[PDB]
Amino acid sequence: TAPKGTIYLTFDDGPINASIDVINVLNEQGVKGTFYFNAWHLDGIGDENEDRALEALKLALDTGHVVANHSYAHMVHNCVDEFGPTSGAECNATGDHQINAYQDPVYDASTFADNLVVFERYLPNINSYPNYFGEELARLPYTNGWRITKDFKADGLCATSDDLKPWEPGYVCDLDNPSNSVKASIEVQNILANKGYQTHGWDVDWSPENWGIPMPANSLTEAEAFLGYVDAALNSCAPTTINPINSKAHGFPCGTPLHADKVVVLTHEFLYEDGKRGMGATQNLPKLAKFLRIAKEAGYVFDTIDNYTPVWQVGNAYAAGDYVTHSGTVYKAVTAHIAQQDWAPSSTSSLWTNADPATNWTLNVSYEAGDVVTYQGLRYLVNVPHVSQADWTPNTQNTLFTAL
Amino acid sequence: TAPKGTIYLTFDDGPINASIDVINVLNEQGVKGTFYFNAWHLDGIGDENEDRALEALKLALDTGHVVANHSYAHMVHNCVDEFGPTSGAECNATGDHQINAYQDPVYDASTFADNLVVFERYLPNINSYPNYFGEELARLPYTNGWRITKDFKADGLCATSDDLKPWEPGYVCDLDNPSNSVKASIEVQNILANKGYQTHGWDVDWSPENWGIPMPANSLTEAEAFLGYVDAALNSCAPTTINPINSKAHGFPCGTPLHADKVVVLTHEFLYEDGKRGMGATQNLPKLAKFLRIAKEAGYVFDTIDNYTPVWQVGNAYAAGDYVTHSGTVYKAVTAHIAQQDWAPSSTSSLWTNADPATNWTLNVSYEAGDVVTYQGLRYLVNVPHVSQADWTPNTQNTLFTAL
Ligand SMILES: N[C@@H]1[C@@H](O)[C@H](O[C@@H]2O[C@H](CO)[C@@H](O)[C@H](O)[C@H]2N)[C@@H](CO)O[C@H]1O
Ligand SMILES: N[C@@H]1[C@@H](O)[C@H](O[C@@H]2O[C@H](CO)[C@@H](O)[C@H](O)[C@H]2N)[C@@H](CO)O[C@H]1O
Ligand code: NA
Ligand code: NA
Ligand code: NA
Ligand SMILES: [Zn+2]
Ligand SMILES: [Zn+2]
Repeated sequence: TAPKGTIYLTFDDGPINASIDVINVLNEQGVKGTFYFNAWHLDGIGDENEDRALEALKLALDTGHVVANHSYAHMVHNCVDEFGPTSGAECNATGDHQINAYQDPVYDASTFADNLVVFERYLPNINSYPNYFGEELARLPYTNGWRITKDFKADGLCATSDDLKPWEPGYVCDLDNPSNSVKASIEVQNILANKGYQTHGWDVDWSPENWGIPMPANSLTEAEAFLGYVDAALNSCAPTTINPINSKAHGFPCGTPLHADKVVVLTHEFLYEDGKRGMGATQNLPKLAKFLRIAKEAGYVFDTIDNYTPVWQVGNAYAAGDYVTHSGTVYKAVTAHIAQQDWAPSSTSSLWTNADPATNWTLNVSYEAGDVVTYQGLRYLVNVPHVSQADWTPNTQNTLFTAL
Repeated sequence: TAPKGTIYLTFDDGPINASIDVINVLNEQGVKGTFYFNAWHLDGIGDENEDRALEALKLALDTGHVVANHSYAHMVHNCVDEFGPTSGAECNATGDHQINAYQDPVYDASTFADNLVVFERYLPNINSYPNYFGEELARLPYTNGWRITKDFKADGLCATSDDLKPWEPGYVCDLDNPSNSVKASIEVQNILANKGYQTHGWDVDWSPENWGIPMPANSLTEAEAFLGYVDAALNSCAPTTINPINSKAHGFPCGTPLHADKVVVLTHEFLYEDGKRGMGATQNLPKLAKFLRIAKEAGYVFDTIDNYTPVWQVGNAYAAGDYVTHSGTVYKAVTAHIAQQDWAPSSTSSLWTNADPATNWTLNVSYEAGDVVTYQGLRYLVNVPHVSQADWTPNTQNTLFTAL
């Protein structure tokens, strides 16, 4: 039979000492999580208890959890005048993380690439792990932004600010004229998508109601009530209805088939530590353990973000319009069929089209009039719907494409 | 009909101002070259005439030449105590480029990843260029090393040194006990291969007889005499017989099918500039232009390294054992057949096995007894020949694999 739904438990801002305790709680019940890591904790400059950060990274990989890319230093270089070893402490003293969080999108996007270099430096064999998805799965700091398929995208238009924090008096978000930081974050999403990343936001956040609350670890919802929030998010387009306003994923395609019967849960392992943020270990590690227990007894199953878009499999039946990933690339089924080993999705497959959320011109993509592609550094408008092929390059096809 | 052979003209250490004059000569005669670029010239710290480096990079891409990865700063960080903007000038003052050229293989390999970040900084849309192969084609500084297929590899065992330069008295190369710098460069080769790179060395070097001659540009071999060198290299396992000793590709499999009827030429654009190395532009640009003409008159065709391993193409006939690349991955044909659009190589194809030069455990690879794979940070010996599949991971198949 079918589960009540699939929960994707995701943890942000590790690897830190508290990651080990969270992972041990997950391992007690065989639950796998997705960990969006910032490698500056491996360098010891992240202003957390992080001397065991490498142990935490190895533990996550060794016990089956998925490691994803959250950028090297959580955009904290944009929080200070000059980024250095004390920048995390100074941004924590001001609490200005959300202010000017994105500035130069090209440089900001490159800190996701920097993240992978540092991962490999501390763990040279990391790409021999099948659950290392640092190059293919990402999540933008502070931003409930999504890049899943060509027709499944969303952006947090109030995620970050140019001046006032979202919990401060006088804060106003204008959806028609978003902050400069939000507009830069959108460009970061598009740059990552063009490098083959998918980015995932969240439906529910196990966190303080807002990040201005003092001692945030103490105000986490109890496990039973949180399962109630998970229930309420199932098939309800929660990314658009979530509060507060800086957590919303604007433009999220409500009812899109890939999100059916799924809830992505966000939390942070630094909320599960007894320390500067409260009694997180004493209070919240038992909450996490109880939540896993009652969710599984209620009929939920837990899975990792790498399976959010199902991996193509020999012998599976696919309807027209079904989405899969094959070798990390998103494809959509052209015709209903049963997959066989020789009919894997490809750039010349007649059974699939590439449906990556990228915008570079790509082979075997079902383009629509109004789409904009980039090719040889030039942007082109699609005039006529068609499936791209090798000889229909934008620069030679004036009927299909118009250079901007 | 078939040509006498295929010449791959490859240029190292650009982009510099002289790259433009070289490209213009190539374009005048309809020839495409492969350029192994170091992006520190874009940052203006490469100690060359490079104020037009970005113009050179754009010209290479805009006129159809292939751009490949030669690392950010040509391993010059290993030539000085502290790498900075003057490091290129300092290493030029000592000429110690080959001494300790490789030290920390993990960091040295990561300068190939840094190279891409810098390329994307100066040219944010570079990934929209089909002839941009920075993420898939590489060449190690100073090193005639090859990573082509699972069964086509080679290493320059005398390429770099721990103390004495290869032309100095007292220099001894022990093929059984290579230098620490050479052993690091071998690991760099393996790191790049596990990231999906191929690395290409060279058959013949249009260069001074050895580095160390004072004016390296004015003495470049005349075009007719250099065509003779190409004639001698054709099908003669030139990478193993080439001089001097630091240019040899030891372990190069003589007679390997992918190298049949091909000659890879190495040269440097800085040899084609009127400047500190002599009158390279006045004297060597006509040599290059004449060489292109007489080589074609002799029956040679020119191609780029992205076609060295032929790209899989619908309608092409393939014999069993034929090698192709498909979406950047090397495959070997299982059985003779004509390629169809729905029958492309893949990780589950019955017509092809993966033949990448990588050593991580990989799907659809024809493993032999005695092979060693890396999986989940552990190394495994292959006990029994078999074609890998998703269900046969090393940690679950104690008959097929034995952990070391
Ligand atoms: N999802 C973010 C959340 O990460 C963030 O929490 C901060 O993260 C910083 C980086 O790890 C850390 O230095 C700081 O102490 C945390 N409070 C909050 C608040 O900025 O915003 C959420 O959107
Ligand atoms: N193939 C190398 C060749 O690149 C190298 O030439 C030096 O390259 C440096 C990097 O651009 C440059 O700064 C220096 O001026 C060049 N002499 C020679 C000698 O090191 O070795 C060849 O193997
Ligand atoms: Na992808
Ligand atoms: Na997937
Ligand atoms: Na490759
Ligand atoms: Zn975060
Ligand atoms: Zn070089």
